[PDB]
Amino acid sequence: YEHATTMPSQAGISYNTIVNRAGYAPLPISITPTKIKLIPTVNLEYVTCHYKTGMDSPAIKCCGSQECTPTYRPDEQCKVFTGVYPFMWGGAYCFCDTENTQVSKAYVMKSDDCLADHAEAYKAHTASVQAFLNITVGEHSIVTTVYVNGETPVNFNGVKITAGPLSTAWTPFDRKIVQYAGEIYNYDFPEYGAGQPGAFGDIQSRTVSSSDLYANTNLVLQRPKAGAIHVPYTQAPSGFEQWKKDKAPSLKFTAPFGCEIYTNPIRAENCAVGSIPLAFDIPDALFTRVSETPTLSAAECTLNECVYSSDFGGIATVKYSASKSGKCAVHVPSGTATLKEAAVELTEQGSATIHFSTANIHPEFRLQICTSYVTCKGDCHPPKDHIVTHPQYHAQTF
Amino acid sequence: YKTGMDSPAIKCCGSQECTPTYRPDEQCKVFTGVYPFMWGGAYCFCDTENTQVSKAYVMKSDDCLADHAEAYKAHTASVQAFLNITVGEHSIVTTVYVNGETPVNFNGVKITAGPLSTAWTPFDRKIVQYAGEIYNYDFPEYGAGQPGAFGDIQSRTVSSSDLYANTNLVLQRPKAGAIHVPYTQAPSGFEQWKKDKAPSLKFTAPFGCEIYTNPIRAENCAVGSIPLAFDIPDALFTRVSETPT
Amino acid sequence: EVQLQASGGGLVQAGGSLRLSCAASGSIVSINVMAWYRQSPGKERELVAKSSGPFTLYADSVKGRFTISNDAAKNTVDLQMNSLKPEDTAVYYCNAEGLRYPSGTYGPSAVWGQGTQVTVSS
Amino acid sequence: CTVPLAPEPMITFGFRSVSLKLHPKNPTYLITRQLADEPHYTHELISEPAVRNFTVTEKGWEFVWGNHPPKRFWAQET
Amino acid sequence: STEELFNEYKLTRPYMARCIRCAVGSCHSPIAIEAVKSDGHDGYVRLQTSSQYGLDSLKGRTMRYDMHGTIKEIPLHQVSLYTSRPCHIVDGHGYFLLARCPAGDSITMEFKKDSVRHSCSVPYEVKFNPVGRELYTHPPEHGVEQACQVYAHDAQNRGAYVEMHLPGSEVDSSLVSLSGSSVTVTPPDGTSALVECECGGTKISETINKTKQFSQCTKKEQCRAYRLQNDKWVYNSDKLPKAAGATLKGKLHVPFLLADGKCTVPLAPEPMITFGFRSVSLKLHPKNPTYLITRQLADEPHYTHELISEPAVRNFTVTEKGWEFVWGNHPPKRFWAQET
Repeated sequence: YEHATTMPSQAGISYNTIVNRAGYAPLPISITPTKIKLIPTVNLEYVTCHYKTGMDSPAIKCCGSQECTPTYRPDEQCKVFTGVYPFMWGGAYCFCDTENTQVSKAYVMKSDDCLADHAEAYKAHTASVQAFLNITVGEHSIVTTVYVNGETPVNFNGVKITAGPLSTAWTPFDRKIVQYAGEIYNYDFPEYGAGQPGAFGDIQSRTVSSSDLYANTNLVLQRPKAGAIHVPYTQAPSGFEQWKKDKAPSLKFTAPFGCEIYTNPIRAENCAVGSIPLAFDIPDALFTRVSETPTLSAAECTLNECVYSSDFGGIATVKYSASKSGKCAVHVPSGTATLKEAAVELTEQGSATIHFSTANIHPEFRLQICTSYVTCKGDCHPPKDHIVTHPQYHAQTF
Repeated sequence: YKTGMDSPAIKCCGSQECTPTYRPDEQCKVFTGVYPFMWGGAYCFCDTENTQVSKAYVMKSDDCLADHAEAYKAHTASVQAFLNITVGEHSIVTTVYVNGETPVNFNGVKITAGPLSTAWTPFDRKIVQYAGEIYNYDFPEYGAGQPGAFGDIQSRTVSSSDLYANTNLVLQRPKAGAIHVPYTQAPSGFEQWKKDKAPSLKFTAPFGCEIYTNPIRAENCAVGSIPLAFDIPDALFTRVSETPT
Repeated sequence: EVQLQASGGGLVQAGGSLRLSCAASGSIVSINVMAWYRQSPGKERELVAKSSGPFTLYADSVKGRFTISNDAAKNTVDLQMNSLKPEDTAVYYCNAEGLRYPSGTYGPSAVWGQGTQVTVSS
Repeated sequence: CTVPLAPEPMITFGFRSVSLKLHPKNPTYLITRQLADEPHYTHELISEPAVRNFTVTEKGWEFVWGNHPPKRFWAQET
Repeated sequence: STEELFNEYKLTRPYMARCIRCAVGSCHSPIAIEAVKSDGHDGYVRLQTSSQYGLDSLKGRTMRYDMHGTIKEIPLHQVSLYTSRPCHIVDGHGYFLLARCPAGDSITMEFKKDSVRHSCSVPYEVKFNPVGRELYTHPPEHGVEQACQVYAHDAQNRGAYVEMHLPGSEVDSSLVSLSGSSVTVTPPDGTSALVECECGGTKISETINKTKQFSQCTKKEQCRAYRLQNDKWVYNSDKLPKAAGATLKGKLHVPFLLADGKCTVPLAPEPMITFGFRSVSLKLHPKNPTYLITRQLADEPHYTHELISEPAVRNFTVTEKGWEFVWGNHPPKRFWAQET
């Protein structure tokens, strides 16, 4: 038998349903989602980190001339100068007044320290959802990890359950993501091979151990000071460190709907948005005939306490009279009130106390109890606390 | 798949029960009223009340390495190409991504190949690979296999060591005076699909897109146009007076 | 993006014993097909070894002289070479097929490493 | 790595509002965000004791004040 | 070295089995066939037998088998097997045989002793699989090369294993004999036996090479004597009773696992083409049944697949977009029309 149901997208709350049959007893269903993940499909483009200015020892020739040989190191700058009078701690490295030539060559390489201290770029698309559910059908408790696409149901005890696609494909992530130190920021990083000096992306390395990088740091060599040996060089500071000083706040504290982002695998938790359609195919074995369930007679309901707070704050006692003693499920067809428990123990002439949540000042509604309808009416009062530490439990009707 | 039969469990002149090993799609049955035989005459003496127990199961065959079928889901095809470009007698062969970014840089020249004008992909959402051939087939999803058709056995990997089987294995009454376990199940669906074997994509693809699978890929077929954007610096533009007129 | 890095090989005399090691790194959890391929100069690519879980395969000309071992925990494949012949001069590549990304953005199916050159002197 | 903890702030409630008194020992960052489709994320640095007043709706309010784990609140009708 | 490979099957012995059809009828045989596998392309098939090969009572080509508990050996070139034509035995190793012979419907295996012929036939299908798209019955002398799957010729430690089990109790009526008034039990030298009887009350006795007589028993048919062995394991055969307790003591590798190799495949004759305005005709003459696959190079292919085993005529239309076809195993041929 096919049964369609709707699930609000919010973990931490229970949800009760009754499956009605004309000739058989109603069947209870209790569902509690424990954790929902919105995992994006992300690919890896490149990695960047601190760079280190490499240089070879200066090439000094005395009364002669030199030539530049290309090593093809990334962003290599090679230059030759003349008119130098070298010095050393022991004395004069030359006897020539002029014609001495110096060759200075410089380049960059990835800093050794950034095996872990590396910033990663990312491009994300086509987020998929994965929910962990606790199901109780026919008082059979099970915990399941289910896929919520248009296929891939789960089978247990013959019950088949399929959760349809999301009602909304919204994703907190933008196209272009940046990952660093377990923090995820939406940033518009430039693409491969088009970096600029001073900004994020002066260095471009495909992988951590690619050993093939493209660098654009605007490195410029300078005339060495007379009377000493060195290679003066100048380049813009690290765009990585400049972006580190900028550091706009995190998606962890700026994303809407209160999503919780985690970075072991990139994922978003408990994004409270939308609803999940679910379809039950229940075998006829679990369905119970009417004669096997107690039937009430002359039952009345009275409200003992009223607080229409966020939590369950309406307590009602039902005085009934039953031929048989057996557990059965109570249900509220309307959205006026939400019952807490899924079933209540039933004895031969006892009274059943039930807890529920409502937002109406003057509640009045009918309880389906296992064979019959019973009216229950009353007026109710506000709470005493202006703020609470848990979300809403019942819908707000017009 | 290979049907694995346990040694027939004999307690003649007594009684037995079932011990589930929980192997995939295992079937355990107990039979009474057996008078078994061996080459050296009858096994035991009691005429009746003799209990046989037969346990049967299925395990992946020993030939699963070089003879196996894989099911794949395909979406968001990506295009790239190998180009040979000669501008200003600067000829180079280079790989390029024809997406809307990632220019190729040489001699100061930046070439951007924009996205494809058509999203046509020669693969359906589901595909099946077997022995270097690809077929667009609607295989049943894992866990919903049907006997006698594709997907009777479902293993997460070649060495997952855990499989879900739906082969409809049913035991039968053993013949009198014979130690054996008579079983019945539908033929494997893989060989039936092999018998069917509709023509492959490399022979039925539109636009003649040649399909090779070192990685699953398609090559050498004309659909649409590549927009090209040239970013040329001002240095390569030569004076006319320096050129013949 | 998963990549394969090859190591080992080198120069050796006839009858020596070498090792080749290929390692996979990236966004991968479990791997199915470990294989080795050899390409001599002036000839097309050919398979030499094929390992997948407990099973191992070998070609006609290479039985009894090469051994393949796979470590799924490290996602590495090691090829032990013994009693090499002058016909073994070629460049060896390591292949990975049937990659299972751990969601794990679905991506290219197979990948290829740079490979290593092996040369035996008569 | 050991990182210092800021003193507990003083909280007072009101009809759809909360007033926070902060008495920091050292400069500290206060961040606040609503749980609606929009954040109105606010990210301030305070180095002097001060008082702030904020308005909260049913959709939920959240803030982090120092290394204390994030705190959240919900407003109901009264 | 191969003795380390042979070492696994030194730990086991052959076993008698039931076979439904000896030369007489329902029968007990040493050559009962458990299973047959036929998946290789070139007709290479694997038989799982109840005997052992390559092990003497280490020798190259021999068959080691069982006779009422007594192991015997025969040269390998005496046994034969057939389905429709005489097959050819290649090599044997342990409980497995590799055979190469054409299609059929049943497998018969037989051999001849000095005066007694042993045989039986099992009805398990054997199938011959052609490679490519040219159906044949015997591989050609010449052609081209392809990659199919064939069964390896040599044994090696692969990742496929089987399970042995502790042997059960084997009843033997030969051991029991009638004395003047009692029943005499004579277990074989160096082996233990179990005698169980109900001639009087319940009886159970483990004899260890002891010739013991039991009172209160007059006839011999009342009760049974068995044989006990601890070493020399047996395969998990469905034709034997099991021992007592957990039935597991290791596993053995299975040789002759399939592999990839180079395959000879025939080549079809070249079809003679005749061209006309936007059309082509293929004068055609096949040597064997062969496949035509034809496609158009437009948005829709109108793919046509056909099996022809006789000379025929086909007229095809070609447009400027293009036509493509494969006959046999030739490289695909693409034709592109022109204005005229």
